[PDB]
Amino acid sequence: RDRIPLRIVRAESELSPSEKAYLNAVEKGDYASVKKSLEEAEIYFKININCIDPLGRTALLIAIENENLELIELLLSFNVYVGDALLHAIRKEVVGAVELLLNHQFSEFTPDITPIILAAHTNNYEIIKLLVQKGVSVPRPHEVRCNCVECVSSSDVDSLRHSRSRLNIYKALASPSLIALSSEDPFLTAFQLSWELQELSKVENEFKSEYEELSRQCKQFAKDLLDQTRSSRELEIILNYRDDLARLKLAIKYRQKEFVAQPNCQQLLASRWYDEFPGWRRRHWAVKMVTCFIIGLLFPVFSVCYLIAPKSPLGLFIRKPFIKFICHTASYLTFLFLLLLASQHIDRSDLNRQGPPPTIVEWMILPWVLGFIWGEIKQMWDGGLQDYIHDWWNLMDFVMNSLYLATISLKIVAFVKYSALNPRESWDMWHPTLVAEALFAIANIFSSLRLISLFTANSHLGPLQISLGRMLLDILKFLFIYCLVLLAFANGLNQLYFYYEETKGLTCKGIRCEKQNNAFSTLFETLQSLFWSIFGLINLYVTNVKAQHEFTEFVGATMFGTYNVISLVVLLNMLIAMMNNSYQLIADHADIEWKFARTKLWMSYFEEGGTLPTPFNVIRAADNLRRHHQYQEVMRNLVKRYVAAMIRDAKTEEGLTEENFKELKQDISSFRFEVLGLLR
Amino acid sequence: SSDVDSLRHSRSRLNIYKALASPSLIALSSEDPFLTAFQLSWELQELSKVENEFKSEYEELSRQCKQFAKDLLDQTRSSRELEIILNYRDDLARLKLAIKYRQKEFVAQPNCQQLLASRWYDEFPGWRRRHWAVKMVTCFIIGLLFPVFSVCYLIAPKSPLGLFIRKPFIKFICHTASYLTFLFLLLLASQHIDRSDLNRQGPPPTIVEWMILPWVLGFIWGEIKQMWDGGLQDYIHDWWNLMDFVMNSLYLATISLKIVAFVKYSALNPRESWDMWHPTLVAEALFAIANIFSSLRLISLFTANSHLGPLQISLGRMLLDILKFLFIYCLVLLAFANGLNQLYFYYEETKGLTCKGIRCEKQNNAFSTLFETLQSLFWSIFGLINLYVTNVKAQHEFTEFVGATMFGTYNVISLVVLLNMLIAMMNNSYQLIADHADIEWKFARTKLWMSYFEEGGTLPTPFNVIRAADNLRRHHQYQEVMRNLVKRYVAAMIRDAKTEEGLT
Amino acid sequence: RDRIPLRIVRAESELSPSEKAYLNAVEKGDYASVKKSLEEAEIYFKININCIDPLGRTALLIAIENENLELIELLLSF
Amino acid sequence: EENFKELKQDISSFRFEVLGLLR
Ligand SMILES: CCCCCCCCCCCCCCCC(=O)OC[C@H](COP(=O)(O)O)OC(=O)CCCCCCCCCCCCCCC
Ligand SMILES: CCCCCCCCCCCCCCCC(=O)OC[C@H](COP(=O)(O)O)OC(=O)CCCCCCCCCCCCCCC
Ligand SMILES: CC(C)CCC[C@@H](C)[C@H]1CC[C@H]2[C@@H]3CC=C4C[C@@H](OC(=O)CCC(=O)O)CC[C@]4(C)[C@H]3CC[C@]12C
Ligand SMILES: CC(C)CCC[C@@H](C)[C@H]1CC[C@H]2[C@@H]3CC=C4C[C@@H](OC(=O)CCC(=O)O)CC[C@]4(C)[C@H]3CC[C@]12C
Ligand SMILES: [Ca+2]
Ligand SMILES: [Ca+2]
Ligand SMILES: [Zn+2]
Repeated sequence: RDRIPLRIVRAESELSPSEKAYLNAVEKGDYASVKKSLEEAEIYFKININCIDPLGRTALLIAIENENLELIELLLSFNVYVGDALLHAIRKEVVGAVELLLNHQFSEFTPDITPIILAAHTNNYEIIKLLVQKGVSVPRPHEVRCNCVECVSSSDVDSLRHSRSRLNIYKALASPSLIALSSEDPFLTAFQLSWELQELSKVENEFKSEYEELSRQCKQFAKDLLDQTRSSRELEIILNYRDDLARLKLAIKYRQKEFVAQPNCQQLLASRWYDEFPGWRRRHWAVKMVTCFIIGLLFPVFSVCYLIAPKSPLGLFIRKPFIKFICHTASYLTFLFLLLLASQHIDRSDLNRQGPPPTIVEWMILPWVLGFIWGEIKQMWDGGLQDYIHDWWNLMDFVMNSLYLATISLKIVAFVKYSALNPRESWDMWHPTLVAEALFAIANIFSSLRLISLFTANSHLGPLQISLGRMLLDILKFLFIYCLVLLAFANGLNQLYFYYEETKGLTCKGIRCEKQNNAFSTLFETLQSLFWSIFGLINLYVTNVKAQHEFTEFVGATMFGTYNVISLVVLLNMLIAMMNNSYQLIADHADIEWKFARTKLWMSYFEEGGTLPTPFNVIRAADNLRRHHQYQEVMRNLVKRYVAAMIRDAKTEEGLTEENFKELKQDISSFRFEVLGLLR
Repeated sequence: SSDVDSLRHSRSRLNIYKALASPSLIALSSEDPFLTAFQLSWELQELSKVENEFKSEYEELSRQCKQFAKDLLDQTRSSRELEIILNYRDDLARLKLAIKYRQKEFVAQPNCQQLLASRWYDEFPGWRRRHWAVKMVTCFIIGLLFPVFSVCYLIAPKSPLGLFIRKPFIKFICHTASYLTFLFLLLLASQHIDRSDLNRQGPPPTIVEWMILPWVLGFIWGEIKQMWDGGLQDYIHDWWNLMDFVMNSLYLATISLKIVAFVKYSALNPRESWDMWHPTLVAEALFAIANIFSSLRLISLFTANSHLGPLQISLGRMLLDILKFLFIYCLVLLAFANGLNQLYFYYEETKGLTCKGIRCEKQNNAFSTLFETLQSLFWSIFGLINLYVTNVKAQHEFTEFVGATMFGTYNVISLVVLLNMLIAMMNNSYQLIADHADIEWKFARTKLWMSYFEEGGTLPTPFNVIRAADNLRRHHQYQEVMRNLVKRYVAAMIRDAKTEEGLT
Repeated sequence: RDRIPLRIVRAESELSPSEKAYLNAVEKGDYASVKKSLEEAEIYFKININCIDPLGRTALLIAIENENLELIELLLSF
Repeated sequence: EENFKELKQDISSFRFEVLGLLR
C-alpha cells in the first residue's frame, strides 16, 4: 500500500433522497414544497419529519437559522420534535422565538444551559424581556468564600460541570441587558458583580481571563450607564445616593476606575475641589503659582483663624478642600525645611556631649512628629482599619513615625543615662546617641520621599508617578531572581576565599576604604562586595590572595566575572526589557489610573476630619422614601436611554456576517417560488 | 522524483500535508483524531526544520493541527469525559503523550489544568481558597516535618502518616524543604561552624560536610533512577538535567580529591607555601563552583509559583538571544585582543614587580599575553580596567596612542554599540514572548506537576538511599466519547464559524 | 430561597396584541396592512397610533429606520 | 446591520403588494 484510503469513520446517518429534497426545500424556503412533503409524510410515512443534515441541522433548525417565521409556523403545525430549538432561536437572536415559547440525544448546548441563561449570554434585550415576562429564574451561585457541603460534593462528582455551570450563571448575571431589566439598583449590582467576579478570578486560577473579562464588562456597563446622565442634578442624585458622595465613595472602594474617571464625575469633583473659587482653571500658570505660594505662606494664620474663629470669613477659607491641600502641603514643606535646618547645625549642639539636650530647631520639629502621629491615630478612628492598611503610603508613614519615636526615646534615654564628658571618637559604637542620629537620618529619607504621593495632584507628574508605582512591582519580581543569583555566587565566593582572607593587623577589614582587603572573608562581606560590583565600586585586587595560588585567584576572578556578566549584562538588560514592555501596557488607560488616584486624594480633603494641618491638629422615613423615589425616577431614565443608545444602536452598527447573506437569499428564494406558483 | 522536478515534489508534498492537516478531514476519516493531530503536528514541525524553504507554511500547518486538538478538547462538557480522554492508552497516558509532543495549548487547557490541579492537591480541599498567610504557614510547618514524613513512609507504608507524603503537593514541599536544608548546610560549610584548621594538607571531612555527603549521594542516586524509570532520550532533553549532571560531577571530583589528599598528604605545611595545584586547593575550588550550581538550581522551582513562573519561563526563552550575541561579542573581543596583544607584547615584558597582570592595585601587564589581553578586555566592560594599562615604560607615545585608540574603539563597540544593541533584541524578544507566556508557563508547570505524580521519587534526596475485555471496553468508551466530541466540534466550530464569516 | 426570581423592575408599558401586529406590519413594510390598521384606528379607536416598542421605537421611528418613504408619507397623512 | 435590515424591508415591501396584487 502507498495511498491513504480515506473512509467514513464516525460521520452521521445518511439521508434518504426524498429527505434530502425535503431539507433542501426548507433551506430554499419553498413553502409549497415543504407543505406538500410534510402532508405526504403524515399520510404515507415515507420520509422522516425530524431528519438531520450532515452538519447537525434539522428541518426546524434550518428554518430558525433563516428566520422564516412562516416555515416555523408550518413546521410547528405538525408534530415536529422541537428539542432544543428554543435555545437555537435564542442563540441566533431571532425575535420570532414567541412561536416556540407558546407551542402548547445530541445537543449543541450544555445540560446546565437554560433559555434565560442563554438569552442573557446573547445580550438581547427583546429576548431577555420576553423570557423574564414569563416564569423565569436563574440558579443562585454560592459565594466565593463558601464551605457548603453540597458545593464541595457537587464539585467532587463533576468538577468540569460545576465550573462550567458557575461560569455560565455569572456570565448570565453580568449581562448589561439583564441588569438593566431585573436589577433593583443596577449601579449597585454592577459594583457588587464586578467585585465578585474579580474575587473568582483570583480564586479560580483556571478561567481567570473569562472571569476578568466578565468583571471588566460589569465595570464598563456602570461607566456607560453613568454616561447617560444629561443634567448635573441627576449626577448629584446618583452619586450622593445611599441605602456626601456615598455612591461615589462606594465606587472607589470597589475600584470602579472607569466609573470614577468619567468626565462628568470628574467635573463635579473638581467643582467641590475648587468650591467658591471660580476662574482657577482659566487663570495663567504664573498666576496659579503666585496664588498658591502666598496662600501656602499663610497656612498658620488660616489654621489659627479656624481654631479661634469658627464659621468666620477667614475661618471658612481653610474649609475648602483645595486650600486644605495647599495648607497641608505647605505644612509638610516647613517640616522638611526644618529637617534640613537640623542637619545644617543652625544652633550649637557641640560634638562630645554624650547626652545632648534637643536643639532649638529640634524643639519645634517635635510638634510635627506628634501631629503626624496624632493625625495617623485619627485616620484609624474616623476611617476603617481595613481601609487604613490598604494604602501603601500608610505603611510608609507608619515606618517614618516609628523611626521618629525611636529617635525620641533614644534621645530621652541618652539624656537620663549619660551625663559625663567623653569625646565622640571614643564612644561605644552602640551609643544611644549614635543610634538616635542613625534612625533620625533614616526617618529624614522617608519623610522627604513622602512627597512622591503629592505628585498625583499635578496633571503632568500625576500619570507618571502612578505608572512608576505600577511598574515597581516588576522590579520586586527581579529582586527575587537577582538575590537568588547574588546568594548563589556569594556562597561560592565565600567558600573559596574564606581560608586565605584571614589577614589581620591592617588599617581596614572589608571593602569600604582605599585598600580593599577582605572582599570575600565572610558571607556578609561577600554580599556587600558582590552588591557594590553592580556600580563598579569594587576593584580587581579584591580577588587577589597573599599566597601565590594563581589557580585559586583565577577561579575566584572567573566566578566574580561570571557574576558581573549575569548581573549587569544579562539581568540588568533583561530588567529593562520588562519595564519597557510593562510601560507599553501601562501607557494606555494611564489617565484612568491617575484620575482614580487623584480622586482618592481629592476626597481625602472633602470631610472635616483633617481640616487642621499637622502642627496645629494637636491644639427619617419620609426623607428615605423621597430619596428612593427620586433615585428610581432618575435611574428609570438612565436605563431607558442606555437601552436605546447602547443596546439598540450598537446592534444596528454591527458588522455583516455570512448568516445575513444567507438570510437575504432566503427571502428572495421564498418570494421566488410562490410567485412562480401563483403565476403558473 | 525530486531530481526530475524539485518544485513539483515540494508542492505536491505540501499539498498532501495541507489536506491531511485539515480539521474537517481529521474529524471525519481519522480513527483517533487526538492521536492523528498529535502525530501530524510533530511531522509538520520536523518538515519545517528539514525544509528550510516553506518553513512558515509547515509551521502554520503544525500550529493549525495543535489548535484543532485544543478546540477538540474544548468540547468536553463533563469531567468523566475528560478523564476518559486523558487516561486513554493504546495514569494520564494521553496527557503524557501530549506533553511529549509539545502540545502546549492542549496541555494548558483550563479543563485539563483544573483536573491536574485536583491531582496536585488531592484530598486537600480549600487550598485554593485559603489566605496567602495561611498558605505560607501551612507550607512552612509541612516542610519543617519532611524527615518525619519520610520516616513514616519508609517505616509504615499505607499508613495515615505515610499516605500524606504520597500527595504530589506534599512531595514537592518535602523535596523543596530537603533542597533548602542541603543549601543551608552548604552555607554552614563556608561559615566554619566546626574547626577545620588552615595548615592541614589533607583534612578529614568536617562534621557539617559529614551529613552533607548523604545529599550528594542521594542526588546521584535519584539521578540514576531518573534514567532507570524514564527513557534516556527524555533524561537528556531537560536543560536542568545537564545542570544537575555538572553539579554532581563537581561534587564527585571534590570527594575524590579530598580522598586523594587524605591518603597522599599527611605532613605539616602552612597554606601559603603549598603547590598551587594541591588536591585540597582544587577540591575547595570545585566545591565552591558546585555550590553556585546547587544554589542556582532553585530557579527551576520558580515554575510552581503563579507570579515567578511566567517570568522565569520568559527569561529562559530569552537567554537563547544572549547566546547569539556571545558569538558576535567574542568575535569582536577576539579581534581586538589579537590586535592589542600584537602591539603590546614587545614592551610589556617587565619583571621584578609585585604583580604580573591586572588583578591588583598596580595593573602592569594588561596586554602582555593573549590570556591577559582577553581578561583585560573582558573586565573593561564593567570599568574595572584603569587607563594606565595602555602605558609603556618606553617613551613611545605613538604606540601608546594606538593602543589606547584600539582600547577605546573596543569600549565603544562593546558598550555603546553591542550592549545597547543587545537591549534592542530582548525588548523586542519579550514583546513576542509576552503573549502566550501563560501557555508556556502552564506547560512547564504541568511537567513539574506530573514529575511528582508517580511513586518513583516519593522519598526525598537524603532518604532515597535508605486484558482483552478491558481493552475492548476502553476502546468502545473512548470511541463513544470521541464520537460526541467530534459531532459537537463540527456543529460548534465548523458550522458556526462559517456563519460568522465576513461578506466578500 | 435558593434561586434568583427575575422580575420586571422598570421595562416599559406593554403593547396590545393588535398594537404589536400594527408595529410588526410597519417593520415588515406591509403598506396595505398598515393603511388598514390606521384607518381602523381612526374609526374604531381600538389601537394606539403612537404605540412604542420595547426598544423605544414608535411607528414613525420604525419607518424612518427602514427609510420607507411611502410608509412615512402614509403615517404623516394621519 | 442597518443596511441588511434595510434590504429586507424593500424585499418585504415588494413581498406583500405583489401578493396583494395577484390575489
Ligand atoms: C535567569 C538568569 C540565570 C543566569 C543565566 C546566565 C546565562 C549565561 C551568561 C554568561 C555566563 C558565561 C560567560 C561568563 C564569562 C566569564 O565570566 O569570564 C570571566 C573570566 C575572568 O578571568 P579572570 O579570572 O582571569 O579575571 O574571563 C576570562 O577568563 C578571559 C576570557 C573572557 C571571555 C568571556 C566570554 C563571555 C563574555 C560575555 C560578556 C558579554 C558582554 C556583552 C556586551 C559587551
Ligand atoms: C556588529 C558591530 C561591528 C562593529 C561596528 C562598529 C561601528 C562603529 C562604532 C564606532 C567606532 C568609531 C568610533 C571610535 C572612536 C574612538 O575609539 O576614539 C578613541 C580615541 C582614544 O584616544 P587616546 O588614544 O588618546 O586615548 O579618542 C580620541 O582620540 C579623541 C577623540 C575622540 C572622538 C570620538 C568620536 C566617536 C566617539 C563615539 C562615542 C559614542 C558615545 C555615545 C554616547 C555618549
Ligand atoms: C526642600 C523643600 C522646600 C521641598 C522642595 C520641593 C517642593 C517645593 C516641591 C517638591 C514636590 C512639589 C509638589 C509636586 C506636585 C504638586 C501637585 C500640583 O498641584 C496643583 O497643581 C494644585 C492642585 C490640583 O489642582 O490638583 C502642583 C503643586 C505640588 C503640590 C508641588 C508643590 C511643590 C513641591 C512640594
Ligand atoms: C538560603 C536558603 C534557606 C534559601 C533561601 C530562599 C528560599 C527560602 C526560597 C528561594 C526560592 C523560593 C521558592 C520559589 C518558588 C516557589 C513556588 C511556589 O509554590 C507554591 O506556591 C506551591 C505549589 C503550587 O501551588 O504550585 C512558592 C514556594 C516556592 C517553592 C519557593 C519556596 C521558598 C524558596 C525556595
Ligand atoms: Ca497616612
Ligand atoms: Ca534531574
Ligand atoms: Zn455553599
